[PDB]
Amino acid sequence: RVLFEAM
Amino acid sequence: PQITLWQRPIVTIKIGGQLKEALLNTGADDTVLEEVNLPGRWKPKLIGGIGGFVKVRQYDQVPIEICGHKVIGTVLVGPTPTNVIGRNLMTQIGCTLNF
Amino acid sequence: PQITLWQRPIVTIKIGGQLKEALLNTGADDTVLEEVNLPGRWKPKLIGGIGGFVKVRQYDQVPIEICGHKVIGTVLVGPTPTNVIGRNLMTQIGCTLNF
Repeated sequence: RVLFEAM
Repeated sequence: PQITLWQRPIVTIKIGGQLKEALLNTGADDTVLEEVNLPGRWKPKLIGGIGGFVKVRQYDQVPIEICGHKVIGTVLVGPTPTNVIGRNLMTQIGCTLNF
Repeated sequence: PQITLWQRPIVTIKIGGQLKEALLNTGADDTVLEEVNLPGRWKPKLIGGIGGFVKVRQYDQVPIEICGHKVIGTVLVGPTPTNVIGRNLMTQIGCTLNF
């Protein structure tokens, strides 16, 4: 998985 | 400690009195958990990942313990595949990337 | 280096003879880039994250340089929102999380 996260 | 990356860097967290585990995630601005016992108000927010954007619940000023370090910060609750600790909390325990 | 997490851990990379930037992502099993010039065969692959799945082209044993360090490994290419370096390459350069 690629859990890039940005808000 | 010094944590290699041959496996997912998952550590113990404590939140609302419950032991959970979460992935130390330098690719996440924010901390996102699937499910917490926090009983109060939250603000609707949105985060984005590789696939697109999802609704989260934002909880503020959460006492949370990472790997035996006690911190206070923002915890998001949302549809993440695995609990992730973001840079918002990792900075507070003095976590760095090294090579 | 030692990289603190107050901002996104973005480093220079070199692949297919081009300078790019990419995010050091300890929450990514794999490395994914939006565009590259690579030779040879790829195979189709699906990757998951927050907000769904992405379709990518998998390239194996690709030479990459991360901050000048030469590494060989699998690179995925597809419509990611950001270039991401995953654990598959970060282990090659001896990257660790430290606190």
